[PDB]
Amino acid sequence: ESVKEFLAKAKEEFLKKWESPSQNTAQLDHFDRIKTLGTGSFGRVMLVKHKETGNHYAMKILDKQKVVKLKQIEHTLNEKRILQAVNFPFLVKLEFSFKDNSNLYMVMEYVPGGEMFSHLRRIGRFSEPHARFYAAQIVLTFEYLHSLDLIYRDLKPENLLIDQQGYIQVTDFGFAKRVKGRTWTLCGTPEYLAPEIILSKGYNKAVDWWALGVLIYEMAAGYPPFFADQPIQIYEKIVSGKVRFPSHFSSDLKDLLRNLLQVDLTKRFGNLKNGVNDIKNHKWFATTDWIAIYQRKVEAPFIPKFKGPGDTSNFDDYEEEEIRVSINEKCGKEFTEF
Ligand SMILES: NC(=O)c1ccc(C(=O)O)cc1
Repeated sequence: ESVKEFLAKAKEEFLKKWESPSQNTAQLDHFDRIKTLGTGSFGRVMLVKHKETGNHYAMKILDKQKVVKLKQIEHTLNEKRILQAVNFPFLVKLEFSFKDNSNLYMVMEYVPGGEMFSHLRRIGRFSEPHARFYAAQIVLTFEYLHSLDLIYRDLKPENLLIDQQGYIQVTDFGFAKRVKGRTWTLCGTPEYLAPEIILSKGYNKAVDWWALGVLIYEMAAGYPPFFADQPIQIYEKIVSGKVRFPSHFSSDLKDLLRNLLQVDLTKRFGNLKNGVNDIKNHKWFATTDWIAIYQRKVEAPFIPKFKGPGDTSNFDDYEEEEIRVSINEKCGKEFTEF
């Protein structure tokens, strides 16, 4: 009942913000630009500093014309409407949002420890306790999101940032969607796609639990389970129903992963009658105190090394490009609700 009442309140609070979203809560000239932290085909993330408060933020800047051309309109509206409505310890917080003639802006908390991916690749692989600490945070986060009828759809090591306490913050809601039944869009990253996405089926929240299986495997092995040189080869391995486990994996880990990496979505852990509890009660998680993780009372496996809230040393170097704002409004109609 404690969990039921927690999730009921969580849904109430989400729905109030979902139905009446915040809009236009800052503007670009309130910020100084510091450094580009990441870049893609239609957007970038920039470390910025608020000129009045001195606080640092990660500002995601999306070019409206490129969002339209790459068919990401609905996805970008999803991302902002969801982010302004959610609240969970392991989700990066949206602090402000706004738009101008050229761009959409989501001003997020800055997480200076960098991507889990960087740390994983530095050290090679995580021990099972270390992987389990991060995995438990994802389990709770998906329990939260799924209870709100949200599917995340972009789990991968690059999207898990490590905070100043060594805990995970999930970023990038670009593929997240409120889905009460099924959905159909081809999205994600190849190594993490569930078979039913590859096969163009109407799919549901079970794809997130598949992706958790991939993530746990990659954390504990150092490489993902369906690895191959080209996407088509990855996809063939994903749909095959076969996975090879390193001998160093524990039997408990292998058993959990066989149940998460279950090709038949109707037999996949997280999607059975007991829902998330088949995962939370699995022997691989027997040492996990779920409440203590939620309350951030567990000592983390490591604290990232950084000098302060403005340190960018855990992120990498990109060409610094202009944030140009056209004299004419672009795509105003498409982004009216942002
Ligand atoms: N909230 C952040 O600190 C944050 C940092 C980097 C990125 C990226 O490179 O996409 C995203 C978010």
